[PDB]
Amino acid sequence: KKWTPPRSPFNLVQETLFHDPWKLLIATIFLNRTSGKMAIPVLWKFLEKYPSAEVARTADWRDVSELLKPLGLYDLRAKTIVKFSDEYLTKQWKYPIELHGIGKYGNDSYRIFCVNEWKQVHPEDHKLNKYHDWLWENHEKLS
DNA sequence: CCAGCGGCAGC
DNA sequence: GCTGCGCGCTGG
Ligand code: NA
Repeated sequence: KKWTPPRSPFNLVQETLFHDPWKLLIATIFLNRTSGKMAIPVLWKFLEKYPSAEVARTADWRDVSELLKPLGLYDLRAKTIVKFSDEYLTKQWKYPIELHGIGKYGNDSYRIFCVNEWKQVHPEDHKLNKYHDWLWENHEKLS
């Protein structure tokens, strides 16, 4: 009875990343004011070089920024990713909105995909809303 | 060819 | 409430 969020016709990247809350949350950061068409290909390159919060928190942010260059917001998000990964591992938190760089959208993603709290979430992100409305409409069918 | 636009911190 | 951050996709 582990929480496994169902695959949707929308194929949000969160659907494949929920096993690793850090990776899911990094994905939300990559999608800040960035089309998924650009962000997600670069996300795989980032995760090949920085596969865990454990190593990402030790990274030189200037190296992360180089990798993020084609996405825009590269210095901002490089610094965010290092600090976020540090807090992810060393701060006691219940919801990741408590962590630097995660706001309502990343937190809503976590509460739908990483824990079984989707019924309490009220997303404002259009992609999250499509998944969330679809869950509400189909949850009794999927049990 | 070109302007609009796809979260979060912090003040 | 507001601003800084930034690239490339996209519609026409
Ligand atoms: Na936060």
